Amino acid sequence: FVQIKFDDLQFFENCGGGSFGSVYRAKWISQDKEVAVKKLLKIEKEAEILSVLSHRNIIQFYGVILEPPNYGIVTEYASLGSLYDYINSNRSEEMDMDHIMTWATDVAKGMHYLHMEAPVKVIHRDLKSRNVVIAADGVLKICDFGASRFHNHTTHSLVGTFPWMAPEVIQSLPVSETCDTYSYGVVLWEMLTREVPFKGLEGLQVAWLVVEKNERLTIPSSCPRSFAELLHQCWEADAKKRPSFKQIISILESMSNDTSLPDKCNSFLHNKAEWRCEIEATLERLKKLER
Ligand SMILES: COc1n[nH]c2ncc(C#Cc3c(F)ccc(NS(=O)(=O)c4cccc(Br)c4)c3F)cc12
Repeated sequence: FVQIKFDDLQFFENCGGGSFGSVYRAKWISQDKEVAVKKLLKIEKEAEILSVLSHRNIIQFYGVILEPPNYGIVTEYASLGSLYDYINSNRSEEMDMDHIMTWATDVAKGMHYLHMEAPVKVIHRDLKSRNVVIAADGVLKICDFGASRFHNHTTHSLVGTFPWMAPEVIQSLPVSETCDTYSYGVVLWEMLTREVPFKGLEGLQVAWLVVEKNERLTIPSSCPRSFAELLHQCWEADAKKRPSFKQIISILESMSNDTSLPDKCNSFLHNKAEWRCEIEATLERLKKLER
């Protein structure tokens, strides 16, 4: 639990402009490192237990600021921004199957670490594309994995998050590690379609559809069966039927040995002008049904 002085940080944006949980890009002056700083109401000493987590696919802890009223957590800064912002930009047009496979494996490997390999078992509960960021060499890094335990006030809006939330999380039901499998499924769908899940729908409406109606995001008819089946396994209503992250990694490895899949997936990825209408038709249907 290395302490970093507030005076040892150069902030690049003003740090008084955000809600708790806001993250600011900063320079750690004494170490000449670019860092992220999350603003917190206060920091539990017990958060020490997460300070020892370390994996190439999770954001790296650096220290804590402990000078009331200024509290925060300092981590590495991933130079290329959030996965969400990348996906929903025109830059994601450069993604091919090898790109998606690498990034899907990155996130699955970080979550497997959190669930099974870390000194403390971590169930994220808030995994989403805005909580994954891209390092300078393209490695993805999961953020906010300690929020649900140690600074729940940062997480809650909640309406924004309902596309990524497992039904059992939405209902405050018994929750297992496979709530993160469901969320990961959504992140994979975002990478494949490069669309905002349930775009333009009210969050309460999403939660209702997902929980009571077993509604799930539209998988385009031309999506390769291997990806579609993986999405369906992640999205099972019964959380005990969802795959672990070890199983997901195994599936990804089997898909990477399928010599027919690069052509099928790249053709699907570059065919967005044709299948985008299948997603928009579902959204029109869902919006009209609410009316
Ligand atoms: C666009 O936003 C970003 N672009 N590039 C980025 N790189 C890093 C971040 C971040 C972060 C961050 C942070 F500054 C503090 C904490 C956390 N996550 S945490 O609260 O779950 C955490 C992580 C590790 C140890 C402990 Br203790 C707590 C974080 F994820 C955000 C970005």
